[PDB]
Amino acid sequence: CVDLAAEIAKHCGFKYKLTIVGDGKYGARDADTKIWNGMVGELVYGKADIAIAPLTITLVREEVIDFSKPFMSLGISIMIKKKPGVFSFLDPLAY
Amino acid sequence: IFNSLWFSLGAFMQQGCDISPRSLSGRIVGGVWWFFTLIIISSYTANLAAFLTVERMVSPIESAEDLSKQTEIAYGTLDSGSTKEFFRRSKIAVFDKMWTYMRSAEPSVFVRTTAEGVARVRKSKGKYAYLLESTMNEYIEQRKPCDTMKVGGNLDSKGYDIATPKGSSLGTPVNLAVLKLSEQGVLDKLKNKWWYDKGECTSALSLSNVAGVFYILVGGLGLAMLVALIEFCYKSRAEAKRM
Amino acid sequence: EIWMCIVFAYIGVSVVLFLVSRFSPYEWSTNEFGIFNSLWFSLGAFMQQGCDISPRSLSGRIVGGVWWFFTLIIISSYTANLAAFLTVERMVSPIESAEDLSKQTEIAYGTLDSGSTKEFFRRSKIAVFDKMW
Amino acid sequence: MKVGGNLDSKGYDIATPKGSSLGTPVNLAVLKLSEQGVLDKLKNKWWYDK
Amino acid sequence: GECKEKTSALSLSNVAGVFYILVGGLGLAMLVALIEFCYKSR
Amino acid sequence: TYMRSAEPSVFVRTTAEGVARVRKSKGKYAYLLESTMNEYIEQRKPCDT
Amino acid sequence: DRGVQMLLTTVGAFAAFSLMTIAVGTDYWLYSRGVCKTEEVMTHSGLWRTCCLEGNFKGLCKQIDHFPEDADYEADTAEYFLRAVRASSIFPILSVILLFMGGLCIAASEFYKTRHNIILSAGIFFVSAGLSNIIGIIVYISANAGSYSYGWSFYFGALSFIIAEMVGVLAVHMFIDRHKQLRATARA
Repeated sequence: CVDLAAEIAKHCGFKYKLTIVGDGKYGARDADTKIWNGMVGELVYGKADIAIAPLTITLVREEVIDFSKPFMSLGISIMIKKKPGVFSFLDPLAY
Repeated sequence: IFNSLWFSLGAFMQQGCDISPRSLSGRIVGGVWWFFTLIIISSYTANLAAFLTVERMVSPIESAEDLSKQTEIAYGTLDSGSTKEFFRRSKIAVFDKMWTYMRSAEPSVFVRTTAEGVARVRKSKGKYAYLLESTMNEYIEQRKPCDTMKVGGNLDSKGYDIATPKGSSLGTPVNLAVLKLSEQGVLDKLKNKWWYDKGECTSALSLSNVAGVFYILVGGLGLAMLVALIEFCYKSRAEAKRM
Repeated sequence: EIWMCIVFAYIGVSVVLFLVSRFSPYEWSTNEFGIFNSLWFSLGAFMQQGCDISPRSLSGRIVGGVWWFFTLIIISSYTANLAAFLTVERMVSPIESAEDLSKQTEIAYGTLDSGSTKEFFRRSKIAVFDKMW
Repeated sequence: MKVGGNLDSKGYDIATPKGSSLGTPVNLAVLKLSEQGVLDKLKNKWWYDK
Repeated sequence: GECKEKTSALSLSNVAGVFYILVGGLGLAMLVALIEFCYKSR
Repeated sequence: TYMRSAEPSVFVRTTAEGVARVRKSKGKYAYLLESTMNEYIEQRKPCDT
Repeated sequence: DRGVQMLLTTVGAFAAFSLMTIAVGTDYWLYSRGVCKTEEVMTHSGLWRTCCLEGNFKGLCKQIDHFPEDADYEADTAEYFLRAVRASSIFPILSVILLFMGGLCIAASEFYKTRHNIILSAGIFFVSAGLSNIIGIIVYISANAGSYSYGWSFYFGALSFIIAEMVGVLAVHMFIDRHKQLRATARA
């Protein structure tokens, strides 16, 4: 993101300051208090002016925070773990 | 006793013999040994053919549906996140049955954190499969010791975009810049650079399958040579002392 | 490699059998295992066709036994692998990725004469996407 | 047949006039079909099932 | 719901019958040879 | 997704012809029909279904 | 004749020894693509080290790490045994040793005409050298297995085995003739 942020900052010609969210959360809606925390809450409450991070474009975040066009497309994938013995010619019959 | 063992060995190896039994009992022994040899050799050939055919028929899992049908290799998602929620809401026949497996599965294939899930994949020796996003999947694929591999296509479609508070002056200029970078190739080039430039990573029978028979053959040749020289030395030293 | 090593093992076995059969001056020849006859014996043993002669000494018989075991294993393996090849049909595409397309040059490939695809590849820094441009 | 993978990433969307009010419900309704799987089902019925 | 082309090394139970036949043939050959020797001796 | 895109069309106007189509196709064609009335067919000559 | 046979035996022994020594020392055994000075580039590999070809790092040879302890895996003891045999290259080296011994004994055959048993030792050494070369080829191919091509250096070792085995037949044929000469002279 920092090199991506540099290009965005260079294109718009503005100085940028890099910081880290204190709680280290991408942000989610809370039913009990209806208070947003983490990445999502930083932009809403004015603690941040722009977010450049792997933030998934979802309905909940879109309807409050303006989302630019997706710069990177992804999806759910699958992860799996990717020499015969010297006397392997005796395998067909038992010892 | 020496010639009998030679005849039995030649009969088992289904090779020619200079001699054959002529008595009734000798021929009975020869006949039963021949039947035993025929059955055993045919059994060896048939079982080897079955082994090789079954190995050739093994198709590695590539996409979701072929993996979904089989149950030998376990799989599961994170204990939380949108990955689980996507499976519940999905009504695709490939995906509706996808949720149905870990719901009734012991032990729980859910993982508390991504790092532990990746770590348990390495020790699983291919027994377990992990389902995460595509972008970071290639990164762990490019991480050491390079034992995991992403296979197949993306199950669903998502995206990452720049987040801007509503009604901000940075809304449209960033969106134009995001499109500009993608169409300029800088964004694409930067994507390719970090994943790969910073990365840290048949049908015929091979000689390894039959190396043992070669080793045994050469060991037998060496043993026969050693026996020949030993007997020659013994015979020479026997006659020299006599003379 | 298996065929090459089969030829080499055949030559070595023939030479070793000829040596252990006729080197001893105290065996005179009682046996008919010259170099030519040893080559014939080994060739017949490999093809499971037999021969008019057979080693009569302990060393020659050991050589014959190990060669017979080798021949049995190798012929059975050949038959089994041919059966596996005929039972299962495997087809692999010659090209599996765009990078492989760049590596090869036999199969031609191109894009629209005027479109987004053609205009995308000019400004591509990717080493794979720059070499084949 | 399709071989290899997508070297580039692109998107396909509904065009609406700049500032048009109807555009916002259209994009939201586009999302609704995405989460419910109506969009990919329409993708299959016009690519796979037909 | 919570719910072949396999291969494995051939075990002795698969070929035990041929071994039984072989040992029976050896016993029969021994008996016939002993009978012939006894007949010739008498 | 099969009979909509298939040449020739596998639709049959009447049940009797569909069975006759199966009886001619030497087993390369199949028919879908009610179970109870289908069971009546397989007990009739020549018992080829 | 005897003289032409002896000349042919000496020439064949020298040729086999030279070919096997060149094959052991040269690096053109296998053509394969590998990482240089540990990018993917076509290289050629021998028994001790591989030099990159037509690459940015062309011309420099890097010693092959026969023990891949990056993942700290041991598996079975047979794999360790095979890896140790391949790394030491014990069998091609002992093949050149046996070829040299046979050649030196053939040369020393002229010094001692009466002692006939030494030419038998030369034949035995040539046969053993051929067998050891075969074992080394098998071990090398098995280790490589656990697109590629074989260079002329590898085929030099293959040709050395055939030449050495042909000489071993000729050397033993002499020992047969020598004893026939001794018995024929004693008979008359």
